[PDB]
Amino acid sequence: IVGGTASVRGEWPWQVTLHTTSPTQRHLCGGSIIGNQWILTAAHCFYGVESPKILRVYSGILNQSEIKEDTSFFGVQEIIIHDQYKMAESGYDIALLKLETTVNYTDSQRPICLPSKGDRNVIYTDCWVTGWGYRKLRDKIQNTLQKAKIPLVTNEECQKRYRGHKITHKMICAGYREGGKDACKGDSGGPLSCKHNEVWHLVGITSWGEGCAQRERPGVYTNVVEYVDWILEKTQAV
Ligand SMILES: C[C@]1(c2ccccc2)C[C@@H](c2cccc(-c3ccc(C(N)=O)cc3C(=O)O)c2)Nc2ccc(C(=N)N)cc21
Repeated sequence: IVGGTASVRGEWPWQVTLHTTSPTQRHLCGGSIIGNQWILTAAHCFYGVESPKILRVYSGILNQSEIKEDTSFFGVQEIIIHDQYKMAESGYDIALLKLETTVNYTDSQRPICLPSKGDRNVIYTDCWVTGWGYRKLRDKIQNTLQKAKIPLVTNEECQKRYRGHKITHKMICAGYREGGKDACKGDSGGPLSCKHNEVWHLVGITSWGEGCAQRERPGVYTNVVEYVDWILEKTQAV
């Protein structure tokens, strides 16, 4: 996250850090708790990941330094990638991780509400992007979870900023016309959370952009409302 600040412990209880074990243990991508055995993340985070066996999900983490070999985590039983996914820039940058065990909800770890089918009409004014990603271009994974308040922008306005690309309605953009605040490398899969009627909702999933936090280049997110049926299909399967 560029131009944001250190989070407070327990501020984003749905935020997870998705780690890989092979080659070495490290943070791979963000994610969100959406069910007691479900993580909503981005499909591009699995490029080259040949097995769910090398994955570890950590919830209730503020600092990456909290994670050692003795730290409790959730194993990944199944990686569910949208079957229309080709690449981040073309859309369908969404995936579901079925966890091996149940997440027991606490004040440190609980789920974020998915948007409503009637919430297509709503205008969100308080949207925040969070993650352990880069705060600058050539950087490293951050220790402390970072946060930034970013305004949502219309599809038409986002299309004007992305000549040569096709901003689909399954995409949602957020950014300041002068830049300065955005998600960056390492933040993918993580949430774009909007508070509406004192209720937080998972509006977006960090996906792509042109560099990070540049002027007239708002970050592109997976538009969660447009995937509620797909999510229910995968999670509520008989
Ligand atoms: C386009 C892109 C970008 C372009 C130019 C400069 C900086 C970033 C890169 C894209 C991407 C694609 C494939 C892999 C990675 C990746 C690699 C390593 C690790 C790791 N943990 O070591 C994590 C990740 C991860 O998936 O973040 C990232 N993700 C993204 C998301 C949001 C914004 C944005 N500005 N809103 C920009 C970007």
